[PDB]
Amino acid sequence: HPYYLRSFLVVLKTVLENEDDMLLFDEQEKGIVTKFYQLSATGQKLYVRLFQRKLSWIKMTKLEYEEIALDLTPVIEELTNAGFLQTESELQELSEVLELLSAPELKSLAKTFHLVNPNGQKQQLVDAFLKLAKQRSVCTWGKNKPGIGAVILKRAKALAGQSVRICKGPRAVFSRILLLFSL
Amino acid sequence: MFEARLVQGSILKKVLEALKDLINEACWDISSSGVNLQSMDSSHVSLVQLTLRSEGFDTYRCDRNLAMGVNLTSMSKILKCAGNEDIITLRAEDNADTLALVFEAPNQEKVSDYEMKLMDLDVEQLGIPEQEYSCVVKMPSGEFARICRDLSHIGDAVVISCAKDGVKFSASGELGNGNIKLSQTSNVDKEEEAVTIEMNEPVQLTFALRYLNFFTKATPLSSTVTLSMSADVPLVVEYKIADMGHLKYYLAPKIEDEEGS
Amino acid sequence: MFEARLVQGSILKKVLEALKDLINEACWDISSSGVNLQSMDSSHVSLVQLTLRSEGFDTYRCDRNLAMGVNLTSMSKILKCAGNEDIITLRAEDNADTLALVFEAPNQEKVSDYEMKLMDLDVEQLGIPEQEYSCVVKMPSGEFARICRDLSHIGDAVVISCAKDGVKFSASGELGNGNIKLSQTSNVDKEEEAVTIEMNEPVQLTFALRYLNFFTKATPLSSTVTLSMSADVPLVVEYKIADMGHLKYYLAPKIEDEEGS
Amino acid sequence: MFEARLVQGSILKKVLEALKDLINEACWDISSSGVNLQSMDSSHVSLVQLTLRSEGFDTYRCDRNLAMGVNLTSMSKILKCAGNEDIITLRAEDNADTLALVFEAPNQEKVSDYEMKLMDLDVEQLGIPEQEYSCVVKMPSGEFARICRDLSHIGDAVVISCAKDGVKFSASGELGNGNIKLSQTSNVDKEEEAVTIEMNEPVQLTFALRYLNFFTKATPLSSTVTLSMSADVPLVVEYKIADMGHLKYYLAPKIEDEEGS
DNA sequence: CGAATTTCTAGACTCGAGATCAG
DNA sequence: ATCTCGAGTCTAGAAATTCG
Repeated sequence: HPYYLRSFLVVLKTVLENEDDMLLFDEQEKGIVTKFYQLSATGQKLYVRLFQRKLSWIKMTKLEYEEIALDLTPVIEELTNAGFLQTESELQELSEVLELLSAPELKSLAKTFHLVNPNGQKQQLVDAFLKLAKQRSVCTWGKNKPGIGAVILKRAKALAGQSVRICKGPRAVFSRILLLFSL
Repeated sequence: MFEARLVQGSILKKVLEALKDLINEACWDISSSGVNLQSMDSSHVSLVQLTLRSEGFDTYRCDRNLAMGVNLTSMSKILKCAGNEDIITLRAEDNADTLALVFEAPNQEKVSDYEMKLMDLDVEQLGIPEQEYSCVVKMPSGEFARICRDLSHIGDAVVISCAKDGVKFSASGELGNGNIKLSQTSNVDKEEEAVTIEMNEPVQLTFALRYLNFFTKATPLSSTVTLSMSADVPLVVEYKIADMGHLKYYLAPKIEDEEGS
Repeated sequence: MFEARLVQGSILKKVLEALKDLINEACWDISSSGVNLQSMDSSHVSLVQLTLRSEGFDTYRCDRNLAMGVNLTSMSKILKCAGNEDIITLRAEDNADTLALVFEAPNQEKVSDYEMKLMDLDVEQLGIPEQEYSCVVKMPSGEFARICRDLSHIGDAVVISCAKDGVKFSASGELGNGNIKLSQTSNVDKEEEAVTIEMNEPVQLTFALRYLNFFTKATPLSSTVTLSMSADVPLVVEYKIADMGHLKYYLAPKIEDEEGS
Repeated sequence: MFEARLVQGSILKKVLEALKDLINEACWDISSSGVNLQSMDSSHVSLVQLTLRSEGFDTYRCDRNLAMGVNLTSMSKILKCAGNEDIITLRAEDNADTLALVFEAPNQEKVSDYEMKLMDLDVEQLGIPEQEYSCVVKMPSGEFARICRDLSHIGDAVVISCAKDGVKFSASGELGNGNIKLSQTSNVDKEEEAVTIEMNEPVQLTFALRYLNFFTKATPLSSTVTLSMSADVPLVVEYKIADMGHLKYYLAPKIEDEEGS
């Protein structure tokens, strides 16, 4: 077992031992950790790493975990159906996509949409892009409600590519055990 | 089989230069009445149109209606290689994906044959609804271009006040604010000097100056530019391509609440 | 309230272009005598002075002496928008913080009105003691600009060593060493080609070429540079603003011990 | 000692401009006959030759043969500082350590002196052979420069083929393929505005556009450019240096890979 | 009125500045 | 100890002004 895992399993073992710990957790809170156990060794280790990283979207091309699996896509689907992970299909917020893009990729997008300062810093471009989504449109799309930000979203999603983020539900519930270990 | 022989290549050069910095791809609609371009902008806010008629072409022949997707940047690059006195001879074979440009020479000693690869575009049909306009303004193109270029330095939004005493632009920025006004022309009979203004109802709007700067690239096409606008309708900037057609631009006025942020 | 009406806008355009790359904030001292300026550069090496007598302005009026801290870059950008034949009408009113530039086209068909935002600058006065110089040369401005530009490619420190027959704008560098030398001329009908030199004592100095290249941006103002230099005294580069004033540049000579290390 | 007094400095300016972007270091084989320069380029693909006969210079004195290995970029930088109407007086002492340039002025009122640091280089002499050629074409230099510049916008492979009534420059890039044909005309009295082709056998070759664009930098030197080529023989591009000498450019043809298979 | 020129601008280069970490 | 990243810095080419 990889070093980070046994120490991780220790946390669940002692907490599930003392009878007072589950008294503050409801039935589904005990069921979600149960689903963790029935995950395979490959599936269980993947959730370990993303737990210690910051809660944000991460590109699929940016995970290189050779110690668990050379091809992680079958593993991601295992967490995807279990609800521990969510894919880009739920990525609907414009602000989340813009910060997900890299610095040079955002510059190229700014050139296409004719931004005021295409060669600014990443922060200045994001607010300009978000501001741009509030502008009106022309008969190009009719006029019922501008919705120009939707046009940016489809272009931005294609640029970003595949990405996943730790689901808050499992994250918030699982973040509720390691602190009581520290007392 | 499409075959159009245009004697003045400068007109095509100017048109392609005007469309190159605002548009990437276009649906080069062709028919038996003349080229009728209607394309888009990437930012999805400005709409362009072009209506090169058939009588202007020296020789025209079109068996069937065609739709072509031509890379505007590539066509502009090809056209830049031709001089301002050649004889453009656009010709496309039936379902051949080739726009065979041919440039002749006034001294018939050097001919150029080119070819381009067509593209497949999702033809989106848009029906522009004609409407009445309140303020109609026509003025020399050079003055309008100079006004836009001058106001670009100060701010980014221009508040056009189509007042009957003279059109009055205004832009406010962090460096201050500056308003420029013109006056109607009554005695100068030259068509490249009239600033005639038409009134039905007073108007006051706001547009992004970057798009106006993009629009004014077609200044060499004609000397007189016509502006038409009304309440809560897009602005129409129209240039007349001699006796061969016209070139219209569209722009969506900024919302007042946008300036609050 | 202060109001100045200058017929020739080209003079102000050229002055602001000359001062835009050397000074960013200046203290415009306005009195009944006329517009005045004195602000040593941001690098704190070179000193710049400016004078505009009241007789030059077509219409002048001022009640109380003022002091305006104006961003020179913004003023240069604003003046660049003005044309080459407008009638600048600078105006400040009471105790506001706005500079009101007004440009009027000669054909009274386009009136541009701009407004600035003043800022507060500390009034620092540097004493300017009149003295007597050794090498005084009057020579065409274009020749000085060409000499400085040519020597900028070889080295970065000229050695002006006014000689028996004329100046000796030598230099040195890794590529080599250029020894330019103009010949004194006296029998010239026009004063635009005079290179007359007046000597009392011999002189030989050293200056930074970057500052000289900055200084020569004011070539279009006149055509007679009046380099005046003497021992251990800052060099004076003076131009004549038509019949309105003078624009003097002050530059302390470099120390030969600096080049030793 | 070596002293050359050249009335026309523009010739040297143009030559150095032509040679600056293709060759960095060269060896000037100076003899009583004149000035010689053979130096294969940095990429070791193209070769450049040069000859200036002694009779061309207004004054020439060369007691012994030397070999001045000088930096071409620095020489171009120095020469750019000279006017187009100067009288260059290249000089070098018998003790080969420095190069002196004595740029003058037509009004004998301002002279310029410069010095250079020579370098020692390994003089690798390559003996080019004298061979006949199959297709020889002479045509205006402006047309050649325009053709190369136009084709550079499409691909990087020119396929020259002396056709029935002229040349058949043919590029083929990803964007498309452009064929340019020149009509052979000789009835024109002005030989400068004439294209003459002499055939001994058909030929078809291929070349790189970057090298042709580099070659065409010597357009102002002469109006007529002569092209000579044969089977598996480098292309020869020759420019006549007024009545002084000639400037030849060499380029080995591209190797046509077995792309058809 | 086209070529040359200078100036402005897109692009590549080098380096300081986060982020994580191990105890 | 490992790593990526963005941010400032510098050139060469396109565009605007001017001279001829």
